[PDB]
Amino acid sequence: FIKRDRMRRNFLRMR
Amino acid sequence: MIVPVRCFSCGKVVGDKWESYLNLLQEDELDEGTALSRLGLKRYCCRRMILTHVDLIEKFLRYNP
Amino acid sequence: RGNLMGKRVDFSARTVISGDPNLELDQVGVPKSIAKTLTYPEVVTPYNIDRLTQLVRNGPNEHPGAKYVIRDSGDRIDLRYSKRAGDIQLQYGWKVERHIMDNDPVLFNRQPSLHKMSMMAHRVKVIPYSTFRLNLSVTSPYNADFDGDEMNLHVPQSEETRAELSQLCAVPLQIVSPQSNKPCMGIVQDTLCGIRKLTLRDTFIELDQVLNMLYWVPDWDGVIPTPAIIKPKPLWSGKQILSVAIPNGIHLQRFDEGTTLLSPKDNGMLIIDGQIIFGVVEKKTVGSSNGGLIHVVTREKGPQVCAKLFGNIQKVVNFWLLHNGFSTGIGDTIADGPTMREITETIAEAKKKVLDVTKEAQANLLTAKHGMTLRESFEDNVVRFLNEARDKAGRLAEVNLKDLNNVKQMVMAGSKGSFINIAQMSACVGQQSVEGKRIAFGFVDRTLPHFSKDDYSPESKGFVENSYLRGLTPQEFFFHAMGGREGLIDTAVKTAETGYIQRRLVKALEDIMVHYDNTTRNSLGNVIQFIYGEDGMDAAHIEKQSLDTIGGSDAAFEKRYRVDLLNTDHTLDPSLLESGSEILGDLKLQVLLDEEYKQLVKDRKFLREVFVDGEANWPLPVNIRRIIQNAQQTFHIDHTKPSDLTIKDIVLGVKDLQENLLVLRGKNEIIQNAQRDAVTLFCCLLRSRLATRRVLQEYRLTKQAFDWVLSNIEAQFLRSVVHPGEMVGVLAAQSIGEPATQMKVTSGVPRLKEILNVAKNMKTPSLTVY
Amino acid sequence: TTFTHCEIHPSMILGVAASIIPFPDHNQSPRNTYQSAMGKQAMGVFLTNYNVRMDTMANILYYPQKPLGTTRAMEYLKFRELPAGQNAIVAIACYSGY
Amino acid sequence: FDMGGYFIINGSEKVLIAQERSAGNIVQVFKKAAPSPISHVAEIRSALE
Amino acid sequence: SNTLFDDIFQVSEVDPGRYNKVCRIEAASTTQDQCKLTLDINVELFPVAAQDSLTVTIASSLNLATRSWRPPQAGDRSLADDYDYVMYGTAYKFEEVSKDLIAVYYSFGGLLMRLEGNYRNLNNLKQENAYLLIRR
Amino acid sequence: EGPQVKIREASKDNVDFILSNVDLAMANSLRRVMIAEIPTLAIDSVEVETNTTVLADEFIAHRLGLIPLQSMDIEQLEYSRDCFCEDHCDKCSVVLTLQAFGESESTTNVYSKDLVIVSNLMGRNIGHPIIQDKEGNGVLICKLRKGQELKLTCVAKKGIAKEHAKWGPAAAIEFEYDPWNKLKHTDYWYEQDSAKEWPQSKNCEYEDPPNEGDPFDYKAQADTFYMNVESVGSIPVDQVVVRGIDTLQKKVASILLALTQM
Amino acid sequence: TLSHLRRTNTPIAKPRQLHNTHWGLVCPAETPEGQACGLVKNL
Amino acid sequence: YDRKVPSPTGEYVKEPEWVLETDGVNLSEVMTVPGIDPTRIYTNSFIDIMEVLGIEAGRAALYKEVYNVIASDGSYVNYRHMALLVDVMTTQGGLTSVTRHGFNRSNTGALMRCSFEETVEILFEAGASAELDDCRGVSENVILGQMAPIGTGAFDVMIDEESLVK
Amino acid sequence: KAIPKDQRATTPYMTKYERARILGTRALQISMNAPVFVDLEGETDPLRIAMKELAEKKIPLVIRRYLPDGSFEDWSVEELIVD
Amino acid sequence: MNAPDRFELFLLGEGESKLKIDPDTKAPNAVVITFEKEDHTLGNLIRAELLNDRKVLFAAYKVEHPFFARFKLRIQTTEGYDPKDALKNACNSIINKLGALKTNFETEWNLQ
Amino acid sequence: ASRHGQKGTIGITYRREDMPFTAEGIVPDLIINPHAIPSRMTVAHLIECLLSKVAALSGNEGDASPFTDITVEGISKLLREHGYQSRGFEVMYNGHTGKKLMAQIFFGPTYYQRLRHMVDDKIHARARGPMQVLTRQPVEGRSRDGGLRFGEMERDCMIAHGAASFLKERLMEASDAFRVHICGICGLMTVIAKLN
Ligand SMILES: [Mg+2]
Ligand SMILES: [Zn+2]
Ligand SMILES: [Zn+2]
Ligand SMILES: [Zn+2]
Repeated sequence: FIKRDRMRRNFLRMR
Repeated sequence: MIVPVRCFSCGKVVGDKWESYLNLLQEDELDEGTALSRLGLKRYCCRRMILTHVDLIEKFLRYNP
Repeated sequence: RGNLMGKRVDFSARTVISGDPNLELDQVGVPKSIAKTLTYPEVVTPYNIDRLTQLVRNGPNEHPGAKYVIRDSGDRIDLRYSKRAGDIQLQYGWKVERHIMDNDPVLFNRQPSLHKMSMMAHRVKVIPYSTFRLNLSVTSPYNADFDGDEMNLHVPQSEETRAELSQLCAVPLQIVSPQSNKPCMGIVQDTLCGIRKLTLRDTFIELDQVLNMLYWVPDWDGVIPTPAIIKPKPLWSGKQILSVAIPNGIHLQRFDEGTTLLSPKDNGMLIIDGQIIFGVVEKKTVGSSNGGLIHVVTREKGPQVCAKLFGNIQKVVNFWLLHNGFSTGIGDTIADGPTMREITETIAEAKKKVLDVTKEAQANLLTAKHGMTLRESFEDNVVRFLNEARDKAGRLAEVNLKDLNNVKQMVMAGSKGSFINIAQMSACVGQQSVEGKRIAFGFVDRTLPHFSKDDYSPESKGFVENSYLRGLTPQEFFFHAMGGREGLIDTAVKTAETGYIQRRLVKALEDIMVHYDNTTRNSLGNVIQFIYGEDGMDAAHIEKQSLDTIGGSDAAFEKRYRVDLLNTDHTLDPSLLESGSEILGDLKLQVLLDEEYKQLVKDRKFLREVFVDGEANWPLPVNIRRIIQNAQQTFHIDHTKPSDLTIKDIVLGVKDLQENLLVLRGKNEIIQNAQRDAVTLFCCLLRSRLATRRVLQEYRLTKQAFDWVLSNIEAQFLRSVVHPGEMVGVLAAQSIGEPATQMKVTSGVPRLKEILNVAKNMKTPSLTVY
Repeated sequence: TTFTHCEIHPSMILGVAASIIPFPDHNQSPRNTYQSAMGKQAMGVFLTNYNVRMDTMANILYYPQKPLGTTRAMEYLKFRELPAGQNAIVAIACYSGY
Repeated sequence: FDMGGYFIINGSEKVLIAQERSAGNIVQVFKKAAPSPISHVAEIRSALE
Repeated sequence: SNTLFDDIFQVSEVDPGRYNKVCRIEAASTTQDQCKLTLDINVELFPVAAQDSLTVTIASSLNLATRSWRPPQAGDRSLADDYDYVMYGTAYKFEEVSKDLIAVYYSFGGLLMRLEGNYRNLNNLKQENAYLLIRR
Repeated sequence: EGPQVKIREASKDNVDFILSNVDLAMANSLRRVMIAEIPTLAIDSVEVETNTTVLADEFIAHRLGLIPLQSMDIEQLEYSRDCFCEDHCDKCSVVLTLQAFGESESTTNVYSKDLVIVSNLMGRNIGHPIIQDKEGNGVLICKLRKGQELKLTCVAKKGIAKEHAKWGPAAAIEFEYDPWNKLKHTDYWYEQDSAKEWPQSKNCEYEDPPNEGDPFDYKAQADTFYMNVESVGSIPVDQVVVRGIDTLQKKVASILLALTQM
Repeated sequence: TLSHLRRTNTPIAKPRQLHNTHWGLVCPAETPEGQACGLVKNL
Repeated sequence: YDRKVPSPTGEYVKEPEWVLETDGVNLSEVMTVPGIDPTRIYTNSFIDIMEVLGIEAGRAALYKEVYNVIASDGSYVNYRHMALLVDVMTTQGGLTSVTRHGFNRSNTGALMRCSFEETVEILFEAGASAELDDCRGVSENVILGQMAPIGTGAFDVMIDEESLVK
Repeated sequence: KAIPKDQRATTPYMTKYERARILGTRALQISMNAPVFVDLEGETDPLRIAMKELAEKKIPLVIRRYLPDGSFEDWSVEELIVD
Repeated sequence: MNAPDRFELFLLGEGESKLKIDPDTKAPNAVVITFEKEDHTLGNLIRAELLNDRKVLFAAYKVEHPFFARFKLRIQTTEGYDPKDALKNACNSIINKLGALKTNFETEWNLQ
Repeated sequence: ASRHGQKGTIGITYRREDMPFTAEGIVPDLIINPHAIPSRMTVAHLIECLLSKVAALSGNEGDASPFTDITVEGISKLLREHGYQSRGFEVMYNGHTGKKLMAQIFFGPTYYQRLRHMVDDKIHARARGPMQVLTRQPVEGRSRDGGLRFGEMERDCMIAHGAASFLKERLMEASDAFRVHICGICGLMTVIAKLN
């Protein structure tokens, strides 16, 4: 229900 | 364009919290809904102020004087 | 056009307006900063010289001051740049240009200003910061709101234009718009919402809050009404406290369907002597309604009382409502689970009914009813089902809302919103449409590139199914935006074409005027009509009343009016009146009754010629029912008690009265026949109301009551005659252009443009054969 | 069953001004046209360097705030770096008649 | 943040509004409902670029 | 200053139509077989069920009206000290329904009350403002 | 005695008390007074010797006004319209000053702790910028890049919130009575069940539940208000409640006084 | 500012209305009111 | 169509009937075609009614058409306002449009006519025709800045003499 | 011209425009220190004095009512009826 | 030019009293007092006190326009008891309730 | 104006202790009457309030993008978790008397923008300022102390009222009267008056 601008954590700590 | 002193609705002093908040967000990797509750901003009137402030003054300071 | 017919002017101001629930109906709040500027040149007389001397000492700056002194010799002096002179000696006949001050009348105006209520005269009240503040009721005539509208102020510069304002264009005098002979100002917004809540049957008020409520009514005598409840805990009812603000001697009763003197659902109204007896006060009673409380109070008590009635209602209801609070939010727009299911079903059936018609049409099994090809027949059916579905779904939502539901409470108070609104928010948004047709095939054979070709399903041609609560899917959004744009363009067009019409109308009927013989002539003097409006009556004094002879079965007509003494088929029981005993079988009188009853039969015959569809309620001058009551209550009509009236007094009384209702009062033959006619229909009314059977059996008026009823009807009637000098041409044009702004054959504005521009070839030359 | 394309995001049919309405699909259509024309006369920060321009008539809000309810598209319009309003705390009430 | 896209004429900032027109070199066909002797027309606003 | 009417009724039924604090009461007189009653009651202040008997009274006054009511002072011998409910109403219709059946209507600040019976008993309440007392 | 007080918390800057055996109009009137009418010190006039920061003067001057100054001993000051000084003196005001210069290459922050009093306090305990934080920097006032300078002189005065929200010693004041809805002072909106949709208050536990199935006590009034007061920090909380009472007493007393002038 | 640089104009069939073909190429919501309604478009 | 008609008991009762609507108009021809009721036949083209039934019917039809336009959308205007307009349009015999051609071509004083539509060409004709414009219209008086004989201006105030005995 | 007093045919009442114009001029005159035919019981507003005289029928004016042809009747405010 | 000076806004405007008193001719033995530079803070407090008194027949106040800080109060006592004196006791009892509160609170504060 | 086509002007400003307050001691920054809602049918304004109240509590950012799957029931439930009534209502207390309001108030944050139209740029008055040259009527424009227009339609409205004198004064005294002499024979303004 929100906008999650911390996805640049996973996409930084997945790749 | 910088860190309001007291919360509009509430009067609570909030302008001594921006750096403590940014740092909380940045070095301890809290989320805001937890950073804020740690600074004691409980009423959502006060949470609005910090959570939503836009620190434009940094961009002004770039213009060399 | 731009320099003679209209021009810019001095002594005016313009600023943003705001509301104020604490100014009287006729005040306007003027910013002190503006009042310091506008100015009014007063003449020094013995009665004000010292007071004016004071102002000149205050000088230009402090507020109640002045800016120039004008010496009788036509010479003027700036008060600043005269402190050097310092003290100044006034003399009689000098003029001081003071600031404007409280209670000065000014003319207030809101543009476009397309009818005479868009310029009324208010009284100044000087207030702080820079908006004009006006009462809320006055807002609907000006057609203003407070989203930045500005209004203009004009200050009258003379002692005589002042009196023109106060006595002709003042606000209280325009309470009854002459355009549709009903009020133009009513209780409308919050106050209308609060006043419904205050008057519900189970709103009770306690002592402390009662006292504050009373003390707000600025004319309250100082008597605490006995609580409708004592022991335990004295409690006042909402109706009680509201009834304090109504002036005494008002009587009103409406009967909505289901109403009974026991008013189960609590509808209708029954005010008796300025006390509410039952009935929830809502739009029908206190809004800008036709026979409602505002209408009555104005007629019966006069504009100035009726203007206090406004501010007294508001001051009370606004105060209660502030301490009761009222709000709205999404939860108001939400129908429960069971309901949403039926709406979903009800919608789904429509798709079936539409599908079927599609198959029947595609099997070529249809029947294009003569007068439309198979296509059109197919469309109408679809749009029919799709529109019945939305409405069917609306009723499903409205029903399930409980009296809590705040938007239901604003529909019920008539205050804001309506059924369509709640249907679209909660149930479904229904069929978008562009030019009366569903969404066309802009792409080749499909409405959007998201559909395959030849797709006539409701959702393909533009049937928005969700509700504003659920949200619109991207296609619906776009179809809705397509329908919505068409609304904007019309509005743009409908106001440009309205504006041109209304200005042609005014220039055509610009100079017609009611002359001092009741003709209606233009500037040259040509007769336009021989009495104004064919009866000489003023529009503002007309009311819908019912002719009681036109209708009904003749048996009922017999029963109601027939009276025969000598025989007992329709006899009159004596105990109605004192002399009824010795009346029985008289003959001198038994003559009259027939002659009377003869007349009525002629009327019933006559009216059915005038109103060929038996229509019975027609606008007429003096309201007679209301004159009956006031008599009944003023004289405390003891029913169960015989009457002093004697048949002769009644029948002669009516028959005499007619000779006095003078619209025209020349003395030759021609005039005496115009007068014959001007009062024909009115006399028919007056005869039906005042037939003896009614007077004795129903109203039971005393001798004393009757002549009071008679002498009023004469007094009121004479006051309804139009006043020579009245510019009824402009009044007539502005009354047509005004509705012309509130908007298979062509209708509405384009039809109107056809009529006035009397056009050789209209769009739809139809023809109706019987 | 024969799709030959898919939309990237259906919300991209909106222009710039309307990309700032939140939940524009829950509104009546003209209401979106209004706001889309008012928002152009809101008052925010128009450029980060207003202190060195010499325009006629500039207006700057003292304390802009980004909206609490945002739109994905507002990311590309920088609307959260130069926002043009404040998150008032609103009550919907008939409080005093004013 | 300034995104360019304008001109500076006399110290003033100017936009060129996109102007819209019909396409050239396209055959269009029109009924003429008017009692005119011509009941259809096929236009082509030809143009070389 | 005295009772204008009196009787004991038994509540046939009770309806809270759409309201939360008031109910419309259905009563019949125990003694007379034709003295009906209908009444709205602030049941939040005086709960009533079906088949609870009740005494009614009219009492043109309460001593033992055009006057500013004043809060009850101190051990005052007002009437109604022997009732639980008290309303002060205004007659507004005397409606001779049939032969000596007659119905009269009161409005207690908006709570309505229809009362009817033989012209005998009712003959004495007439268009005034009247009190109204109930107990048990 | 009359009204009773009972405390449930006392933080550095909150007090949570139960106010009992009083009536609503006194509780509420009390609450209105702490919000509005307790005197306090706050910068009120700013003269800017130089300012080359990226903020406008009235912008900065407005932030200085909201900086909460120590005003525990504020009665020993006077309303600047009661001194006879040529507009201000140590008997009616406090003077501070602020010099800042951007020196490091990094940004340099100006804080409220950089205000320095330059007038004789005459021993009164007023005027210091309240520092509630743990790093001891107060309210951030401005930021400076190297080469930018700010010099200004502030004058703090005595005033009340009713005149500008800066002279206000209290932040949000909670207030609540009758948490079960026994008095029926509010009617709950609901869709299916009110009791489910409206969460219980915290206080709902200091009073026993309404004891379902009993008459509506129509002659119970409202007492036992659960108030909680949060102080901005210019004066310690206890003083907010106590000086709130005094100010209310001085107001009522004033009416009493002016009566005797008949 | 942005919305200015993305704005089109139409010198004066049924041109003010929203055509299906505008889907996704001009904004449905945004157009001025009055004499320019629909004649001024935004991408 | 339903059609309220009286009953043999004498009260009105709805009562249906067939009614041929029609596209296009030819009033006189159709008026004779037997089987119809040639009295109660109508048309929304009131120009033709004026030609076939003469002006007075043309006026009543005109009122009918205006009243439909107004009332169609639910509004309600008092009768006299509509009748007054419809009378202006038909006091010369024959319909006069509310346009430059219709009323501005009467002889109502150039300073009034010139102020509506085609100001100069009107003023020229007047000057050629040596029109004498007598200044009784409100519009003429406005230009001269005089008190128009309107409302409060529609009479004079004379100073009584005998009553000045006291 | 000059319809004779016994043949006056127009209304015996005061039109609201007559009432407004009368009170205007009367007030205007008073505001020019014209004599006053009534006891100004404390009143000082010329319009309110005028409303007082008119209620006592002490205004010495007279209404010349023009007919459409050009002739006219004359009524003296003292004899016209006010509502 | 619109609004006034501000220390007077609490310091009663000099020249004119903090209270004006008029008799209410409408009813017997009443009064209507006009406090200046006041508002609901004192109004509601004082009024609500009076209603405790058993000899007051009517207490109420209003604030006729939020723009201006002034409120009116109307008292009507039973005969033989001067309104001006019911106001004294109200004002008097209020000070004692407050005095107690202040002391009853400091006490509790000193147990923390 | 909010972001949904509700403009408004400030009606009046109360101080914080006059506003209604909730139990947590929160007062609105802004009150907007309920009658704005039902007929604008602007539901997005209500959802956005609901969404932002949650966002502020939870410290997130609310996704209000148009065609998503975020629903009111979703937002409703979250709110209830943070301990508030699930549709945004709140018990509030009257500011004047501290009494509970009998209705409950929908209440939470909402993005509002401040439009360009300040009142001080619009208030305007004039008594006897300067006049145009060609025509010698008052000049136009607030900026140059202009005069407001008494238009054609205002003239008509005054006629309908019958106020003939005001119509005259407003057209000659208040704008540009001018005495001129005319020959009694050729009615032409050609008299050479040496009125000295
Ligand atoms: Mg508007
Ligand atoms: Zn806060
Ligand atoms: Zn000093
Ligand atoms: Zn000559």
